[PDB]
Amino acid sequence: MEMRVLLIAGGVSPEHEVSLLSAEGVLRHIPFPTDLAVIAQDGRWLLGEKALTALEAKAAPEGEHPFPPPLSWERYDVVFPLLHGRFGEDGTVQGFLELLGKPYVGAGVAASALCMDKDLSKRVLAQAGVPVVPWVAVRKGEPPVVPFDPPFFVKPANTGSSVGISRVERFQDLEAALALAFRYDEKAVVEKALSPVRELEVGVLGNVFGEASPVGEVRYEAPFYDYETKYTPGRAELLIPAPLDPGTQETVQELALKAYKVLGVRGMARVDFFLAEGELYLNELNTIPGFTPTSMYPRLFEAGGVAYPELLRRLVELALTHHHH
Amino acid sequence: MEMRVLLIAGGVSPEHEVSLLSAEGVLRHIPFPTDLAVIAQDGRWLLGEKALTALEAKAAPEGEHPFPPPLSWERYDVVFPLLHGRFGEDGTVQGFLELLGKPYVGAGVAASALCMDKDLSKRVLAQAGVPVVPWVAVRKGEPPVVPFDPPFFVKPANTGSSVGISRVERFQDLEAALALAFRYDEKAVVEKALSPVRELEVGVLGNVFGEASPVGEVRYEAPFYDYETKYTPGRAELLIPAPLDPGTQETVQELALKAYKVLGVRGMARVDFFLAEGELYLNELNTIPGFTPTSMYPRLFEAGGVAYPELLRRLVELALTHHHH
Ligand SMILES: Nc1ncnc2c1ncn2[C@@H]1O[C@H](COP(=O)(O)OP(=O)(O)OP(=O)(O)O)[C@@H](O)[C@H]1O
Ligand SMILES: Nc1ncnc2c1ncn2[C@@H]1O[C@H](COP(=O)(O)OP(=O)(O)OP(=O)(O)O)[C@@H](O)[C@H]1O
Ligand SMILES: [Cs+]
Ligand SMILES: [Cs+]
Ligand SMILES: [Cs+]
Ligand SMILES: [Cs+]
Ligand SMILES: [Mg+2]
Ligand SMILES: [Mg+2]
Ligand SMILES: [Mg+2]
Ligand SMILES: [Mg+2]
Repeated sequence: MEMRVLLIAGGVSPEHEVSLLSAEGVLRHIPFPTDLAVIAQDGRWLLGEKALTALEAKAAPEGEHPFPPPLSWERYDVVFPLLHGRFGEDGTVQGFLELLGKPYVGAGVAASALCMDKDLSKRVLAQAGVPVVPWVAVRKGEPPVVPFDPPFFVKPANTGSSVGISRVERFQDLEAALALAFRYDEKAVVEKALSPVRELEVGVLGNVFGEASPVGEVRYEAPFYDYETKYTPGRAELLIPAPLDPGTQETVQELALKAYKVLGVRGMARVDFFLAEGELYLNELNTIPGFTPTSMYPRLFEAGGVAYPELLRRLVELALTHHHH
Repeated sequence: MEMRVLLIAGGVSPEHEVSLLSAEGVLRHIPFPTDLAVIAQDGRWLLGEKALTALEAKAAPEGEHPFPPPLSWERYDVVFPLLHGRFGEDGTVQGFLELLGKPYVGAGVAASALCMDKDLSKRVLAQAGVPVVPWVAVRKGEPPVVPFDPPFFVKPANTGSSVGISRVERFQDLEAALALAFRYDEKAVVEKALSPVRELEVGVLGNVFGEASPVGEVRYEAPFYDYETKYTPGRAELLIPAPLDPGTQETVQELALKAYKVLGVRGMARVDFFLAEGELYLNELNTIPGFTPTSMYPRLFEAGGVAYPELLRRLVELALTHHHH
C-alpha cells in the first residue's frame, strides 16, 4: 500500500517553536516517506527545502506563500498537522483539511475546538461526571468574578506550554495575571489552585474508543510546570508507571478514556490529571501533544509497549481508518 | 456601495437544496453588492455565472473547481457562509475563513462545532442550568442504553432540516431508527419525545450583546416538523408572535439569550424551544438558520421591527465589528 505523509509544523501560536521541535521528533522516527511544510509565525508557508531550513533554525518568523499554499496535496496520502495551539490544534486547520478531502492525523474540527478551550472542555466534562477543578471564565474587558479563595491559576483559555499562566496568591494580583492571559486569548479561565498537587498524565491512542497508555507522573522543583520546566532537558522527571494506589491507576485511565469518548477525539490525546488530597481532577486533554525531546506522550506509550515508530505508524493508520469510513 | 459580500451556498450536506433556497432569499434582500459561490454536492465549486445558473436549478450535483477554489478572495470585505449542516455550519468552513483572514457572518469555529452537535450542545446547556429534553448519546457499532421509556426521537447528532430523524414508539423500532440516523452521522441522540408539544422559536442577533426577536410558534398537522413540512409552502403554520401569555414569551427570550452567551455564538442564531405541560425545554440552537421562503428566522425579526435588508446589513456589520476586535 502506497503511503506518503505531509507533515505540517510551526504555526502562529506562541507554541510555534515547540511545534518545530515536535516536527523534528516525528521526522526522526516516522516509518513513512514524509515531507515537511512549515507555517511561519507570519502565517505564510515554507515548502520543500525552505521548510527544512526553517526546521534547522528552530524558528520560522517569516514565510513565503500566503494561505492557502500552492502545495501539491495530491502527492500525499495522509496529512499530519503538528501545529500546537491556536490555528492548528483548535479545529481551524482541521476544517481546511476536511474541505481538502485529505485524511489527517488527530482530532477533527469539533474535538479539537472543544479540547483547546479550557472553559468549554470543563463545561462538557463536568456535565459528564468527570471531576474538574473549580473554575470560572472571564471575557476580556469584563470584571472577573472568582467565587473561591486564592491561590488561583489564571490561564488563556486557548493556551499551551503554560504560556500566559500565572499562579495568583493575592486578589491584588488578579488584574495583572488576567492582563497577561488576555495577550493570548479573548477569554481567560481562573481555576482554584491545588497546592500541594501531583500531576499525572496518560496517553490515549485510537478513534473515539481509545487505548490508554500507562499512567505517568511529572515531578519538578519549579513553582509549577512552566515553559522552562517543560522544555529544558532534565528539569522534568517522568515516573512511569506512576506511584499510585491499588486502583488509582485504573480510575485515571477510565476517566481519560471516558473524556476521550465523550469529546469524540480521534487519533490521539494526552490527558493530564491533578492528584490533590487523594482526589483526582482532569486538568485538560491535548489533541496534538508535544513530540519534543522532553515531551511525555511518546514516553508514555513507550512504556506501554508501543515504540516510537509504531506509535507514529498507528497515528497515520487511524487517520485512514476514519477517512475510509 | 463600496462594500462587497461573498455568499457561499450549496454544500455537501443533505441540506444542499435548502442552502440554495436560503441563498435566493438572502440575494433578494441584501443591500450590498453580493457575489454567489456554490459548493456542489460533489464538493467542487461553481463561480460566477455557473453559480447563478445552479441557483435557478435549485440543485448543483457536480461542480467545476476542486477545493480550494480559485476565488479572488481579496475582492470581498465580508464572507457570508450560508451552508447549512455538515461542512458549512459545523466549523469546517469557518476554520478555512479564519486562515484566509476574512471577516465572516455567524459563529466561529468552536461555537459552530458545538451547536451542530446535538449531544455536546445539550451537555453544555445542561451544565449552565438551561432545561433540556432528557437524552442519551448512541455511538455507531455500540449498543443503545436509554434510561427512559419510549416514545423517542432519534436523530443524527449533526443534522438539519429533520433529515434522518425518526419518531419511535417501541424499543423494537429503535434499532431501525438508529440505523437510519447512522447513515448521516457516526453518533446519534435518543431524546424523550414530548407529546403533546408546542414548538417555539426565537431569533438572536448580535456579538457580545445579543438581542432577541419576538417569539414565534410553528404548528403542523404532520407527525413532527419534518423535511416536507418545513419546506413545502403553506404546509407549516408560522405564528408570530406565538399565542402565549407574555410571561412565557419573556422567559423564552431570557433562555435564548442565556444559551446564546453560554454557547459562545456571535452574529446570529435561531433558538428552538419545546413547551410541554407548562415547562420550557431548549431543543437546539442553529447558527446558520434558513432564509428560505418558509423560514422562521427572517420573519421573526421583521416582526420585531428589523426589516429583511436591515437584518442582513447588521449581520455583515457584526462580522466586521467582531473582526476589528
Ligand atoms: N488548578 C491548578 N492547580 C494547580 N496547578 C495548576 C492548575 N492549573 C495549572 N496548574 C499548573 O500549571 C501547569 C500548566 O497548566 P495547563 O496544563 O492548564 O497548561 P497547558 O499550557 O494547557 O499545558 P500543556 O503544555 O500540557 O498543554 C500545570 O501542569 C500545573 O503544573
Ligand atoms: N424531544 C422531542 N419531542 C418532541 N418533538 C421533537 C423532539 N425532538 C425533535 N422533535 C421534532 O422533530 C423536529 C426536528 O428536530 P430538531 O429541531 O432536533 O431537528 P433539526 O434538523 O436540528 O431542525 P432544524 O431544521 O431546525 O435544524 C422538531 O421540529 C420537532 O418537531
Ligand atoms: Cs488543550
Ligand atoms: Cs464553572
Ligand atoms: Cs444545530
Ligand atoms: Cs444525558
Ligand atoms: Mg494543554
Ligand atoms: Mg497540561
Ligand atoms: Mg438544527
Ligand atoms: Mg430545529
